[PDB]
Amino acid sequence: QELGNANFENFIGATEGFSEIAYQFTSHILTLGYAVMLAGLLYFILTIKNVDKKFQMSNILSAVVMVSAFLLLYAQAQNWTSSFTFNEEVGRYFLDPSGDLFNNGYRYLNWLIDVPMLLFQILFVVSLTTSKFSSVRNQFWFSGAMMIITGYIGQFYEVSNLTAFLVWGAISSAFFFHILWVMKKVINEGKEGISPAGQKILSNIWILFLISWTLYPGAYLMPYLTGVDGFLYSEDGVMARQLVYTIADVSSKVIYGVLLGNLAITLSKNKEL
Amino acid sequence: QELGNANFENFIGATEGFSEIAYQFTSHILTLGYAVMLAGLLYFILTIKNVDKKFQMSNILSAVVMVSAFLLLYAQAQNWTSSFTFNEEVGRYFLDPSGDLFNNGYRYLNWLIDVPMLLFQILFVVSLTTSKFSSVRNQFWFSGAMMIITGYIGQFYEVSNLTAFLVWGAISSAFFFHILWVMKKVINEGKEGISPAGQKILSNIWILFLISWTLYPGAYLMPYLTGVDGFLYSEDGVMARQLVYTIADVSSKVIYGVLLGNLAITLSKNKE
Amino acid sequence: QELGNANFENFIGATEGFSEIAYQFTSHILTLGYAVMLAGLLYFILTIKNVDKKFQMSNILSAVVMVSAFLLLYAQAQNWTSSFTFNEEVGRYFLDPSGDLFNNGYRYLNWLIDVPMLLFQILFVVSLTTSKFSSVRNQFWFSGAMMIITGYIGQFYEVSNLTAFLVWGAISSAFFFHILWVMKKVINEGKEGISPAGQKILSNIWILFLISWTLYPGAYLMPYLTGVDGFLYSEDGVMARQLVYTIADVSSKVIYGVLLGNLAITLSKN
Amino acid sequence: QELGNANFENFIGATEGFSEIAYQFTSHILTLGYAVMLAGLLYFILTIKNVDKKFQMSNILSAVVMVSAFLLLYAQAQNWTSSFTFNEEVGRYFLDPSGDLFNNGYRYLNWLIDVPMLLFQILFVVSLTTSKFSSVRNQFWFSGAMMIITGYIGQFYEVSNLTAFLVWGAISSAFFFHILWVMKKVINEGKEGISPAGQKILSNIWILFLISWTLYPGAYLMPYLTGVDGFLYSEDGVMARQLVYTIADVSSKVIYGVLLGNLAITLSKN
Amino acid sequence: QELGNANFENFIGATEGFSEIAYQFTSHILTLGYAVMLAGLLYFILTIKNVDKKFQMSNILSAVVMVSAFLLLYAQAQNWTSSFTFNEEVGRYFLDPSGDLFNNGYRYLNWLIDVPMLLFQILFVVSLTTSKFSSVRNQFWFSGAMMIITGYIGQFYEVSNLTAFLVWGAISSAFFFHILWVMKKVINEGKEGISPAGQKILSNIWILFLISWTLYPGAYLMPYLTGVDGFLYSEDGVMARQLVYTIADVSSKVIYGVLLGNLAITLSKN
Ligand SMILES: CCCCCCCC/C=C\CCCCCCCC(=O)OC[C@H](O)CO
Ligand SMILES: CCCCCCCC/C=C\CCCCCCCC(=O)OC[C@H](O)CO
Ligand SMILES: CCCCCCCC/C=C\CCCCCCCC(=O)OC[C@H](O)CO
Ligand SMILES: CCCCCCCC/C=C\CCCCCCCC(=O)OC[C@H](O)CO
Ligand SMILES: CCCCCCCCO[C@@H]1O[C@H](CO)[C@@H](O)[C@H](O)[C@H]1O
Ligand SMILES: CCCCCCCCO[C@@H]1O[C@H](CO)[C@@H](O)[C@H](O)[C@H]1O
Ligand SMILES: CCCCCCCCO[C@@H]1O[C@H](CO)[C@@H](O)[C@H](O)[C@H]1O
Ligand SMILES: CCCCCCCCO[C@@H]1O[C@H](CO)[C@@H](O)[C@H](O)[C@H]1O
Ligand SMILES: CCCCCCCCO[C@@H]1O[C@H](CO)[C@@H](O)[C@H](O)[C@H]1O
Ligand code: NA
Ligand code: NA
Ligand code: NA
Ligand code: NA
Ligand code: NA
Ligand code: NA
Ligand code: NA
Ligand code: NA
Ligand code: NA
Ligand code: NA
Repeated sequence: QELGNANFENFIGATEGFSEIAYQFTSHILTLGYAVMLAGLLYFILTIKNVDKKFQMSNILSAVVMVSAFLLLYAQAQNWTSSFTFNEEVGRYFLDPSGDLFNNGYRYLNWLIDVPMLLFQILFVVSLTTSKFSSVRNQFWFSGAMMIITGYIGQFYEVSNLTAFLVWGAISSAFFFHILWVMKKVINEGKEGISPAGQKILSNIWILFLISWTLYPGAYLMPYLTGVDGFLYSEDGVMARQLVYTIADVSSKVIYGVLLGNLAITLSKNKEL
Repeated sequence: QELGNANFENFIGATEGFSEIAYQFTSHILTLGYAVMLAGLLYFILTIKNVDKKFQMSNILSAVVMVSAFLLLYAQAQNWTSSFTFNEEVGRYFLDPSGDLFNNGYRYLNWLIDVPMLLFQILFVVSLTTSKFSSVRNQFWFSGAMMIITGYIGQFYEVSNLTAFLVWGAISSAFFFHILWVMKKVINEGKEGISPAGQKILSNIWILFLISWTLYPGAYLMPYLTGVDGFLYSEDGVMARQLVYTIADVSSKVIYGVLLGNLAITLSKNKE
Repeated sequence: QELGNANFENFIGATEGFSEIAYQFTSHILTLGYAVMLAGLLYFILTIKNVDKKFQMSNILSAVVMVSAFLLLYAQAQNWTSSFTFNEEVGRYFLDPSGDLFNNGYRYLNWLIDVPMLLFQILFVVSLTTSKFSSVRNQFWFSGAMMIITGYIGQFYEVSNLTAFLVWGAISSAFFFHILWVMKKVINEGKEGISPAGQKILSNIWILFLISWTLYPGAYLMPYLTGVDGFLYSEDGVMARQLVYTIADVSSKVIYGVLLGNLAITLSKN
Repeated sequence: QELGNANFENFIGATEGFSEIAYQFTSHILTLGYAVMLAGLLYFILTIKNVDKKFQMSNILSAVVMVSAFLLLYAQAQNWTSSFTFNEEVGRYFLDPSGDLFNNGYRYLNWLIDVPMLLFQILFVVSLTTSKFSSVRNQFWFSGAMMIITGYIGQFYEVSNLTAFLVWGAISSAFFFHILWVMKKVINEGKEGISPAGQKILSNIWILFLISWTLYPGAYLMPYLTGVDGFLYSEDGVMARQLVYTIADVSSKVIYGVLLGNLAITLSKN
Repeated sequence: QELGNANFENFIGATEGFSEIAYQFTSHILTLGYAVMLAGLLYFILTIKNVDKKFQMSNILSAVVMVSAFLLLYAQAQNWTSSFTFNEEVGRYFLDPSGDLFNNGYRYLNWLIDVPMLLFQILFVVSLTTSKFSSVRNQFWFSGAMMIITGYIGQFYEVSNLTAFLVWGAISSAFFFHILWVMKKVINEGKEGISPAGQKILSNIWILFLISWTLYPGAYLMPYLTGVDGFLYSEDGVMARQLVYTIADVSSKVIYGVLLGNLAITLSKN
């Protein structure tokens, strides 16, 4: 059937269909995703007063990230369960286009508003030395937007046009490397003039940032990471992609936010942990 | 088929239908729209005590704007996904009237209650000099209501009666120019007697206000901005309209509210 | 088609159907209705500490009114969109009984719990002089309940039995006049011993109360206000009724609550 | 039609069906029910700081009761509208089993967690004299659980097996009388050593408790209170049962909680 | 019918179907489950300031557990009502695969994020003596994750492959015994140098932990606890499993959280 510029989940769903395990696991992991975001929202609000006033905007931005992450990852989960329906004759879940096609775009538009806030919020905890606040912020915001927008365009072609898919992905990757570059500077300058305890947390934040953010391009490419007609161009690749996206989102948003909160505590002139 | 006084989204949906990209993008952008409003709601509540008591009503009004914006833009998003259904034979999304026709009216009624609050809330941060509070408020509220009501009537005719569409739009535009006039005065008087930092933020507020508010009439006209049978009388114009409305709403409500909060901080005798 | 004791919206929907404008406008105005109630909820909670402790129960009761008004007016909005479905052949929205018949009863049961709270809450801002708190409260609550219950019964017959409709409406009106009487006394006693600023706000509250509460019996009668087969026995009367109910509910609940809050501020020593 | 161990609402719905008034009223009253619970939730949270710290646990338990009452009574309302669908040919609402059968069990499981908290919370406001806190609590919790569980079992048989229905109901009634006994002692001991104002509120709490709690067994028996093929074995009995359950739940949870809060205020040193 | 690697609920539903009591009870108990979690959420937020700052993280983690437990157990309840539909001809609820198959996986993924937080939060109330905080935490988190993941895999095979089901379950059990071991040490070290009041609560916490956590493997095996074609390989086993899971979740999360809060109060210098 004609699916056009649709995600590979739909092609698997329309041809092989999904086993009970593939369909249920994807539903469960996407549901856990939005559930963790609302739990995180509660954590960030309830811990605001654990740090000095000057650091509380970081807790607030974490909470702001959680609210939209809950809503968009809730929509993403419903998109999954609505798009694939059980066939009694074969006992597998097949594309049910009456529920609309499945698209990972809900997650991407969450990134569009989260990336700017996540990159911004560290600047409310650490102090820059040589770099200008305005300059770092503007670079984060510009490259952040371009990275997500170019990737959003690319993922529509992940089956229909592999060339467009890889070119847009490559452009996205360029902006990604720029952000890694700027964030590395921010971490280094942030370490200057703070306790060894604070410096250790910033080191952990850099590792978390590096691993969690790198998962995303991996999830982007997932279906083709085992080449043409590979193991991952299957329900196994669908499960893998949705697991990785969910791990990345929890790591880049919630764990990132917790570590920043712990940093703010060590830098706080009143409180301690 | 007979659609009557219906938005052009329905005519595109009933003839050409929407590609995966056009349908999914519109769904995504409308969903982002209501998600940003609920995120904004949290931001405005959590930052209330960042400014002196006298400024806190501005945070409160921002929050009030967010609550209804979330609800109305949520309804608007559901209206989209319910009104267009995938056709397996051609692989495009076509008008599914069992979900009702699509209408941008949910967004308009949000404007009706938001415009008065957005125009009002700046008067809790800045001090007027030459203008009377009651006079400015009454002009904002009267012209604000008339602008939205006349526009709301017009958009029903955007396909069925181009003349009614453009006349109501023109009347709406008149009230719009009046509001721009009054708000310009409010900004100028607000700058008088405050720190240069506060004056700079008010300058940014004026630019944001001018650009964000002008996007609306653009979105109103979107389908016809490339003339008869133009590039925008298509799924591309639908995508463009819903993107512009979403950008305008985020800018005029959330970013506006953040800048007013930042102004209140600079004017606050405790914070800096 | 047998509709029995059903609101006239269903009869219009089953015969003429609704134009795009009539259906969409009604959907939009009913949606705005519940949206304003949730916005009001936030306003009343966030402004609690703007008045002295003794006045804060009024903010609390406003908030209590908003919560149930949001839920009931949300249900009322869904009742509308579920009950009328687009017919592609004629391009109008017709009664779709699979969604149940439309009934204004959700709004009425909101009134049942709101009327007592709205009448009660002014007694936490103003001080009575010659009248006893308990006596005024008991009169408000008894007449308030009877007014809503008798009206609720009446509106089921607004098409099926014009006599029952008008008799129950008349009984309801009697209790309404009693409430107007008691509220007038409350306003007068409330004005005694407070600043001219406070007295002005109470005057505005009385005008708001009088206009907003009178809109309701108007919305009750709406379909027949232009007589048999008049202009209002149509989709135009449906639009008019739902607009008036929404204006009345916003005015009697939210604007009323804001004015009471502003009164509390002027009467506040802080 | 084979309905098995199903509530009588289904048998009425499957045979006579429900008139517009019977269906709409039941929908409205069940909706009001959950709407009042969420409004109550707001009231109990916003008034926590109106009493001394030692009494605030009572406000908290009221709020805890409201949250689950909202959710369960919301589910109960949706169960009603989903189970009965309009038939255009006769103009009545008939059992639509695609929506599942209607069962009052959502309300019962709410009782299971509410009864223990409602009986418990008064022990945070009044001081016992003869009785031990732990002992009264344990009696309330044990008899409360058995009362609801035995009743929950019984109501499944209210049509399929009148004997099982009446026996389980009788066992439930025994636990009910035990609770009335213990609560009476608690009220009496609570009156000892407090202001006459506090004693009057406790008297009102006892009357509210006695009337509101006795409504439940009445609603249990409702369909048969006019005997075989009586007036109440009808849509009129369905309306009556759902009205009584809603009045009882509002009274036993919200009004009870308000009176306890008012008692806590009179006993408060601040 | 071809169901593949599906839970036994689906096989009962596809063959015998469910009686009114079995279907309604399961719906009610699953609904109570998520309702208790949201009520618990309110309790934990409202009691945060009842303990010294250093203990408040325990209240916060209880609340965090409640939020996701509400959402996941809500999804689990909807999965039940969507998967089984009334058949009018036989009067039983049969598998309706248009609603997707029923899977207990929503509950398992709640465990995945809850187990780490529940094991973690006690370390914010008690003080270790001989054991290192980081070491206990890392063991809890590693074994906690492996226990849930291995169990999650196993339950997909509970009908399709009894060997895989029992082997994965056995591996899960190994990690379970490790956690019981570490938690026992934590309780013992926690008792050292604290008031008798604190020691009593920790004893109660250990009993609650031991009983509530052991319910889970019981619910895992439920269908086969009476052997092949036993009493429990039926709607009675489905009811039993969902009851036990709901009791376990309430006990391990809410009651556990309340006891930890009570411990924090006794250890609080205010
Ligand atoms: C063609 C369309 C016809 C439709 C007709 C639409 C009429 C305009 C509606 C409202 C204007 C609002 C007027 C603003 C004046 C408000 C007065 C005020 O602000 O008073 C506050 C008072 O001081 C506190 O007590
Ligand atoms: C059928 C025709 C309808 C006729 C229209 C009737 C209008 C007047 C109704 C009631 C007046 C008084 C009712 C009072 C109800 C008891 C409460 C009360 O007033 O008692 C105060 C108490 O003593 C604390 O001070
Ligand atoms: C407050 C905002 C409201 C805006 C919404 C407007 C809805 C119209 C409402 C009432 C119209 C009443 C008009 C009545 C005048 C005609 C009287 C008449 O024609 O005669 C009566 C009849 O013949 C004897 O049975
Ligand atoms: C293939 C079948 C064989 C598999 C059967 C599995 C049996 C598991 C038994 C015990 C778990 C003990 C696991 C050890 C936990 C290590 C925790 C950890 O990684 O953290 C280190 C911490 O610092 C402390 O030393
Ligand atoms: C850098 C990572 C990009 C790897 C590109 C691999 C190209 C895969 O090629 C594609 O494989 C699909 C799955 O088998 C097939 O359905 C397509 O026909 C084929 O074009
Ligand atoms: C200020 C912008 C308004 C200019 C109005 C342009 C006139 C548009 O003209 C309209 O274009 C539609 C789309 O092609 C056609 O379907 C209509 O038949 C035609 O009337
Ligand atoms: C106070 C206003 C009440 C006036 C009652 C006027 C009588 C209404 O008359 C009614 O009009 C309907 C619509 O045209 C007709 O369908 C009914 O048959 C007719 O009874
Ligand atoms: C305390 C009240 C107990 C009274 C129970 C006895 C009434 C049983 O009467 C029942 O009435 C039903 C409806 O009319 C019939 O369908 C049943 O056949 C009949 O048993
Ligand atoms: C508790 C761990 C041991 C349980 C193993 C018991 C063996 C169950 O055996 C199974 O019983 C099912 C139910 O009757 C049958 O349908 C299956 O065909 C049969 O393999
Ligand atoms: Na987000
Ligand atoms: Na599905
Ligand atoms: Na708004
Ligand atoms: Na759709
Ligand atoms: Na209300
Ligand atoms: Na509709
Ligand atoms: Na409850
Ligand atoms: Na229905
Ligand atoms: Na959880
Ligand atoms: Na069902």
